[PDB]
Amino acid sequence: IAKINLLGGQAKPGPALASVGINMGEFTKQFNEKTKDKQGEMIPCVITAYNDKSFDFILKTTPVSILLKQAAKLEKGAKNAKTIVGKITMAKAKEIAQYKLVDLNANTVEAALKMVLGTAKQMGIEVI
Amino acid sequence: MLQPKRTKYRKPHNVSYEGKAKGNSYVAFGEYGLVATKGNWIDARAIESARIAISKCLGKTGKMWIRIFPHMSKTKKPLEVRMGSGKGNPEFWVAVVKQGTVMFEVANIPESQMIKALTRAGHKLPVTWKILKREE
Amino acid sequence: NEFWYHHSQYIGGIKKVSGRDMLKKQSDKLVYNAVKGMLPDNRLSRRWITKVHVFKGDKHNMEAQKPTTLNWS
Amino acid sequence: MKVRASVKPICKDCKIIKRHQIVRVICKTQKHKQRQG
Amino acid sequence: KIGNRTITLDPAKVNLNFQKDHIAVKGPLGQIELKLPPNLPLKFELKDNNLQITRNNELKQSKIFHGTYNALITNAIIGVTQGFEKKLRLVGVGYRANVEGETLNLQLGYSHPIKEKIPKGLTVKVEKNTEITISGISKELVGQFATEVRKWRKPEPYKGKGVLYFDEVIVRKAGK
Amino acid sequence: AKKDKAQQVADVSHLLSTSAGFVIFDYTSMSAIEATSIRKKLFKNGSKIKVIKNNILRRALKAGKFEGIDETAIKGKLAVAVGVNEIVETLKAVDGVVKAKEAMNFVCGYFDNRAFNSADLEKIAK
RNA sequence: UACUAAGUGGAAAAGGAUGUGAAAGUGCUAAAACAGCAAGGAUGUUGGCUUAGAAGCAGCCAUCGUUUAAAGAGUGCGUAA
RNA sequence: ACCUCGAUGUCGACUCAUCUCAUCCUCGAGCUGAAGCAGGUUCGAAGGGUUCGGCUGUUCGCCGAUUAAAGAGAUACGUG
Repeated sequence: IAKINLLGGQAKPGPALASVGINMGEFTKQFNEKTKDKQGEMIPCVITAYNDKSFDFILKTTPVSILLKQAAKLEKGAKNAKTIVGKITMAKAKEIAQYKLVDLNANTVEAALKMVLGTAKQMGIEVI
Repeated sequence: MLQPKRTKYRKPHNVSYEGKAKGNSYVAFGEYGLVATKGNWIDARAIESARIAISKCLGKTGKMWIRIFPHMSKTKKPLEVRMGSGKGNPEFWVAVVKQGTVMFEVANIPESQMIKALTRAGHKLPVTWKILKREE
Repeated sequence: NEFWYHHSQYIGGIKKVSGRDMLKKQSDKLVYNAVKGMLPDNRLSRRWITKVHVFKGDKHNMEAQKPTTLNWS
Repeated sequence: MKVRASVKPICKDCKIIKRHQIVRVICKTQKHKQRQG
Repeated sequence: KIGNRTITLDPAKVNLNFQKDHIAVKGPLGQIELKLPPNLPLKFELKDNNLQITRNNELKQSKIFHGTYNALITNAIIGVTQGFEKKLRLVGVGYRANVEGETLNLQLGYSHPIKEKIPKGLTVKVEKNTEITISGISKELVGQFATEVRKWRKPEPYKGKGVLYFDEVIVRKAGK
Repeated sequence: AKKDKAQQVADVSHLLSTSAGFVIFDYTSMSAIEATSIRKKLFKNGSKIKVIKNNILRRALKAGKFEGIDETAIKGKLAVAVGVNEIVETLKAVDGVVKAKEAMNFVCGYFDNRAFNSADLEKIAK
């Protein structure tokens, strides 16, 4: 099923949202309401289809390697491991891991931290 | 091309070659080497063609060393010329390659790519490629 | 492999016949020429070759001549 | 169709066969179908 | 190697007799003939509701015939007990297929449609004007029909205009 | 391998004998998201999930002093989620992945070393 | 005695092709292994150079970790993604 | 510097054309970066056909004018 990444407000990216079978505004308001606590931070949720689409969806935690910058205390973007994206702190790394834990396949904090370290390597830093 | 600064003689004959092991037995400085299965009077045009083919298929990450040189001089004879009047025009420089000479050595690229480069050079050559390893 | 190729003094109709095409029109000249290929050019060459009566059937017109019924001659 | 002296895999799926004593490379895509290998 | 594979034998009417140069497979749908070469590259036996014909010799073509003939035994048994089925995709805006009696008519890029007869045993049906479904007995005859249809005009490689096998592909490039 | 066969048979026999309270639940088409879900719930438990060789598993359970030589044998792609450590949370995860499965069946196993089929295992495994 | 499916012998060469018989080591394996066959082919996967729609492959990069026997920013095919 | 000078008549043309097909066409399809109406390549194909004139004298070489086609060469660089 279609995989999308929305922001706290606008749901412009991709017509994949329109493929779930509902009017855009009627579900955009629901997404804004359920993602209100996460406003301003992009969240890559997963869509699930329904006939009327009253409520069928799953909140997938904000994506690491763009969430990594939050722990690294900046917002610099990168595509290569060669360039270094600041420095990541341990406390917010653990916060990211346990917050990404539900997003991860595992339910252990150590595996969450390991996955975060693996995916954060894209921007140029591992969890430390 | 491989132009010598001078030569021991202006027009050395098409001298006969004897010997199955003389000159560049193995690759002195490379890892793999091309051996020609035709011991004869060879020219530097095909040598440079093989070298440029090897560089083309290797780029520049692999290193190439030549180890022989067209010392003597050999002639090719055009038309409408009666035989005689001395030796013909020395059309090209020539190396009298006996069997068992390493002229081309390639290195610094994977072994399969080196073998492919030697095959390429052999296809740009009248001779058949042979793969040789280092013995130092 | 073995087609049959012929060119007489005539030109423009060089005869090339496949094995299956030979069975459609003529078969006596096949063995006729095969046997005459082992006959030197002499007075009785084309007279020797007529003794090789080539037939496509088990019978022959010379049964009144007391033929010797045998095989592989 | 074509004429060469050696046949090698050209496309992603270019199978090498021996058709009428002639070694050929034929691809599922009709483009890469040579002869005389 | 398919050469040894437990092909099931159907007791309704399917029975297999292996001659020194041929195999006959009889069943509800006529009978299928596997024309063996003069030599025997397989050992031919039929167990109770089973068949595993091994190779009695190993050679260049001996094993190849062994595999191909085990595969054809499988195909023959299943197509004589139930029959096979090929599909032709006559794809095009103005390309239309239809069946009258046992004759298939096709409307290709020509304004004058073409018609062709189908060998008996192979029955042809049209569910959509762009679809032809030929359910027969042996795959050899249905494939013969298919190849005698295709080789005249193949489909366009840009957008499908012709007869597709459904086991053949085309490549798109420049040009609209 | 043959040595691999023997070693795996031995180890699985020991694990099914000591921990006779197990569940060798099998899903043909064992999936990745389903393994994800079951091990998410399973974590905090010693159990794992795997797709194992049917021959080694069947011979081991034959030698594991447990009922079954064909009940732990050929059925499509044989997956296993053995019940190890506490089989309570393990069976909670097995039930969760059965719910995540289109059609998952109780292949074999006992809860707390007591006979428990689909009608009785899931009564306590819920 | 083979070898052939070319009539090679009775045309080859630069070179190519699982050509074959034979030779030579090879793990699985008769608890059915490998490739068709049941297959998962996921997660961070929307990660970025970034585009209402390149975000998982017009193209590129870190292509690594996590569930695990196993899943590659996907090998590829393919969606405007 | 050879079979050929005690000779072996050749340039070109007209006519006769034939042949091998490394094809121009026809016939046939593939491949097609072939959008179709037409087809670029490739081979099979000798089976047939495969321009007239003014001008260097002449087919040919310039120019004008033709069809689907106005062939890659030999026949003592065909012919006497």
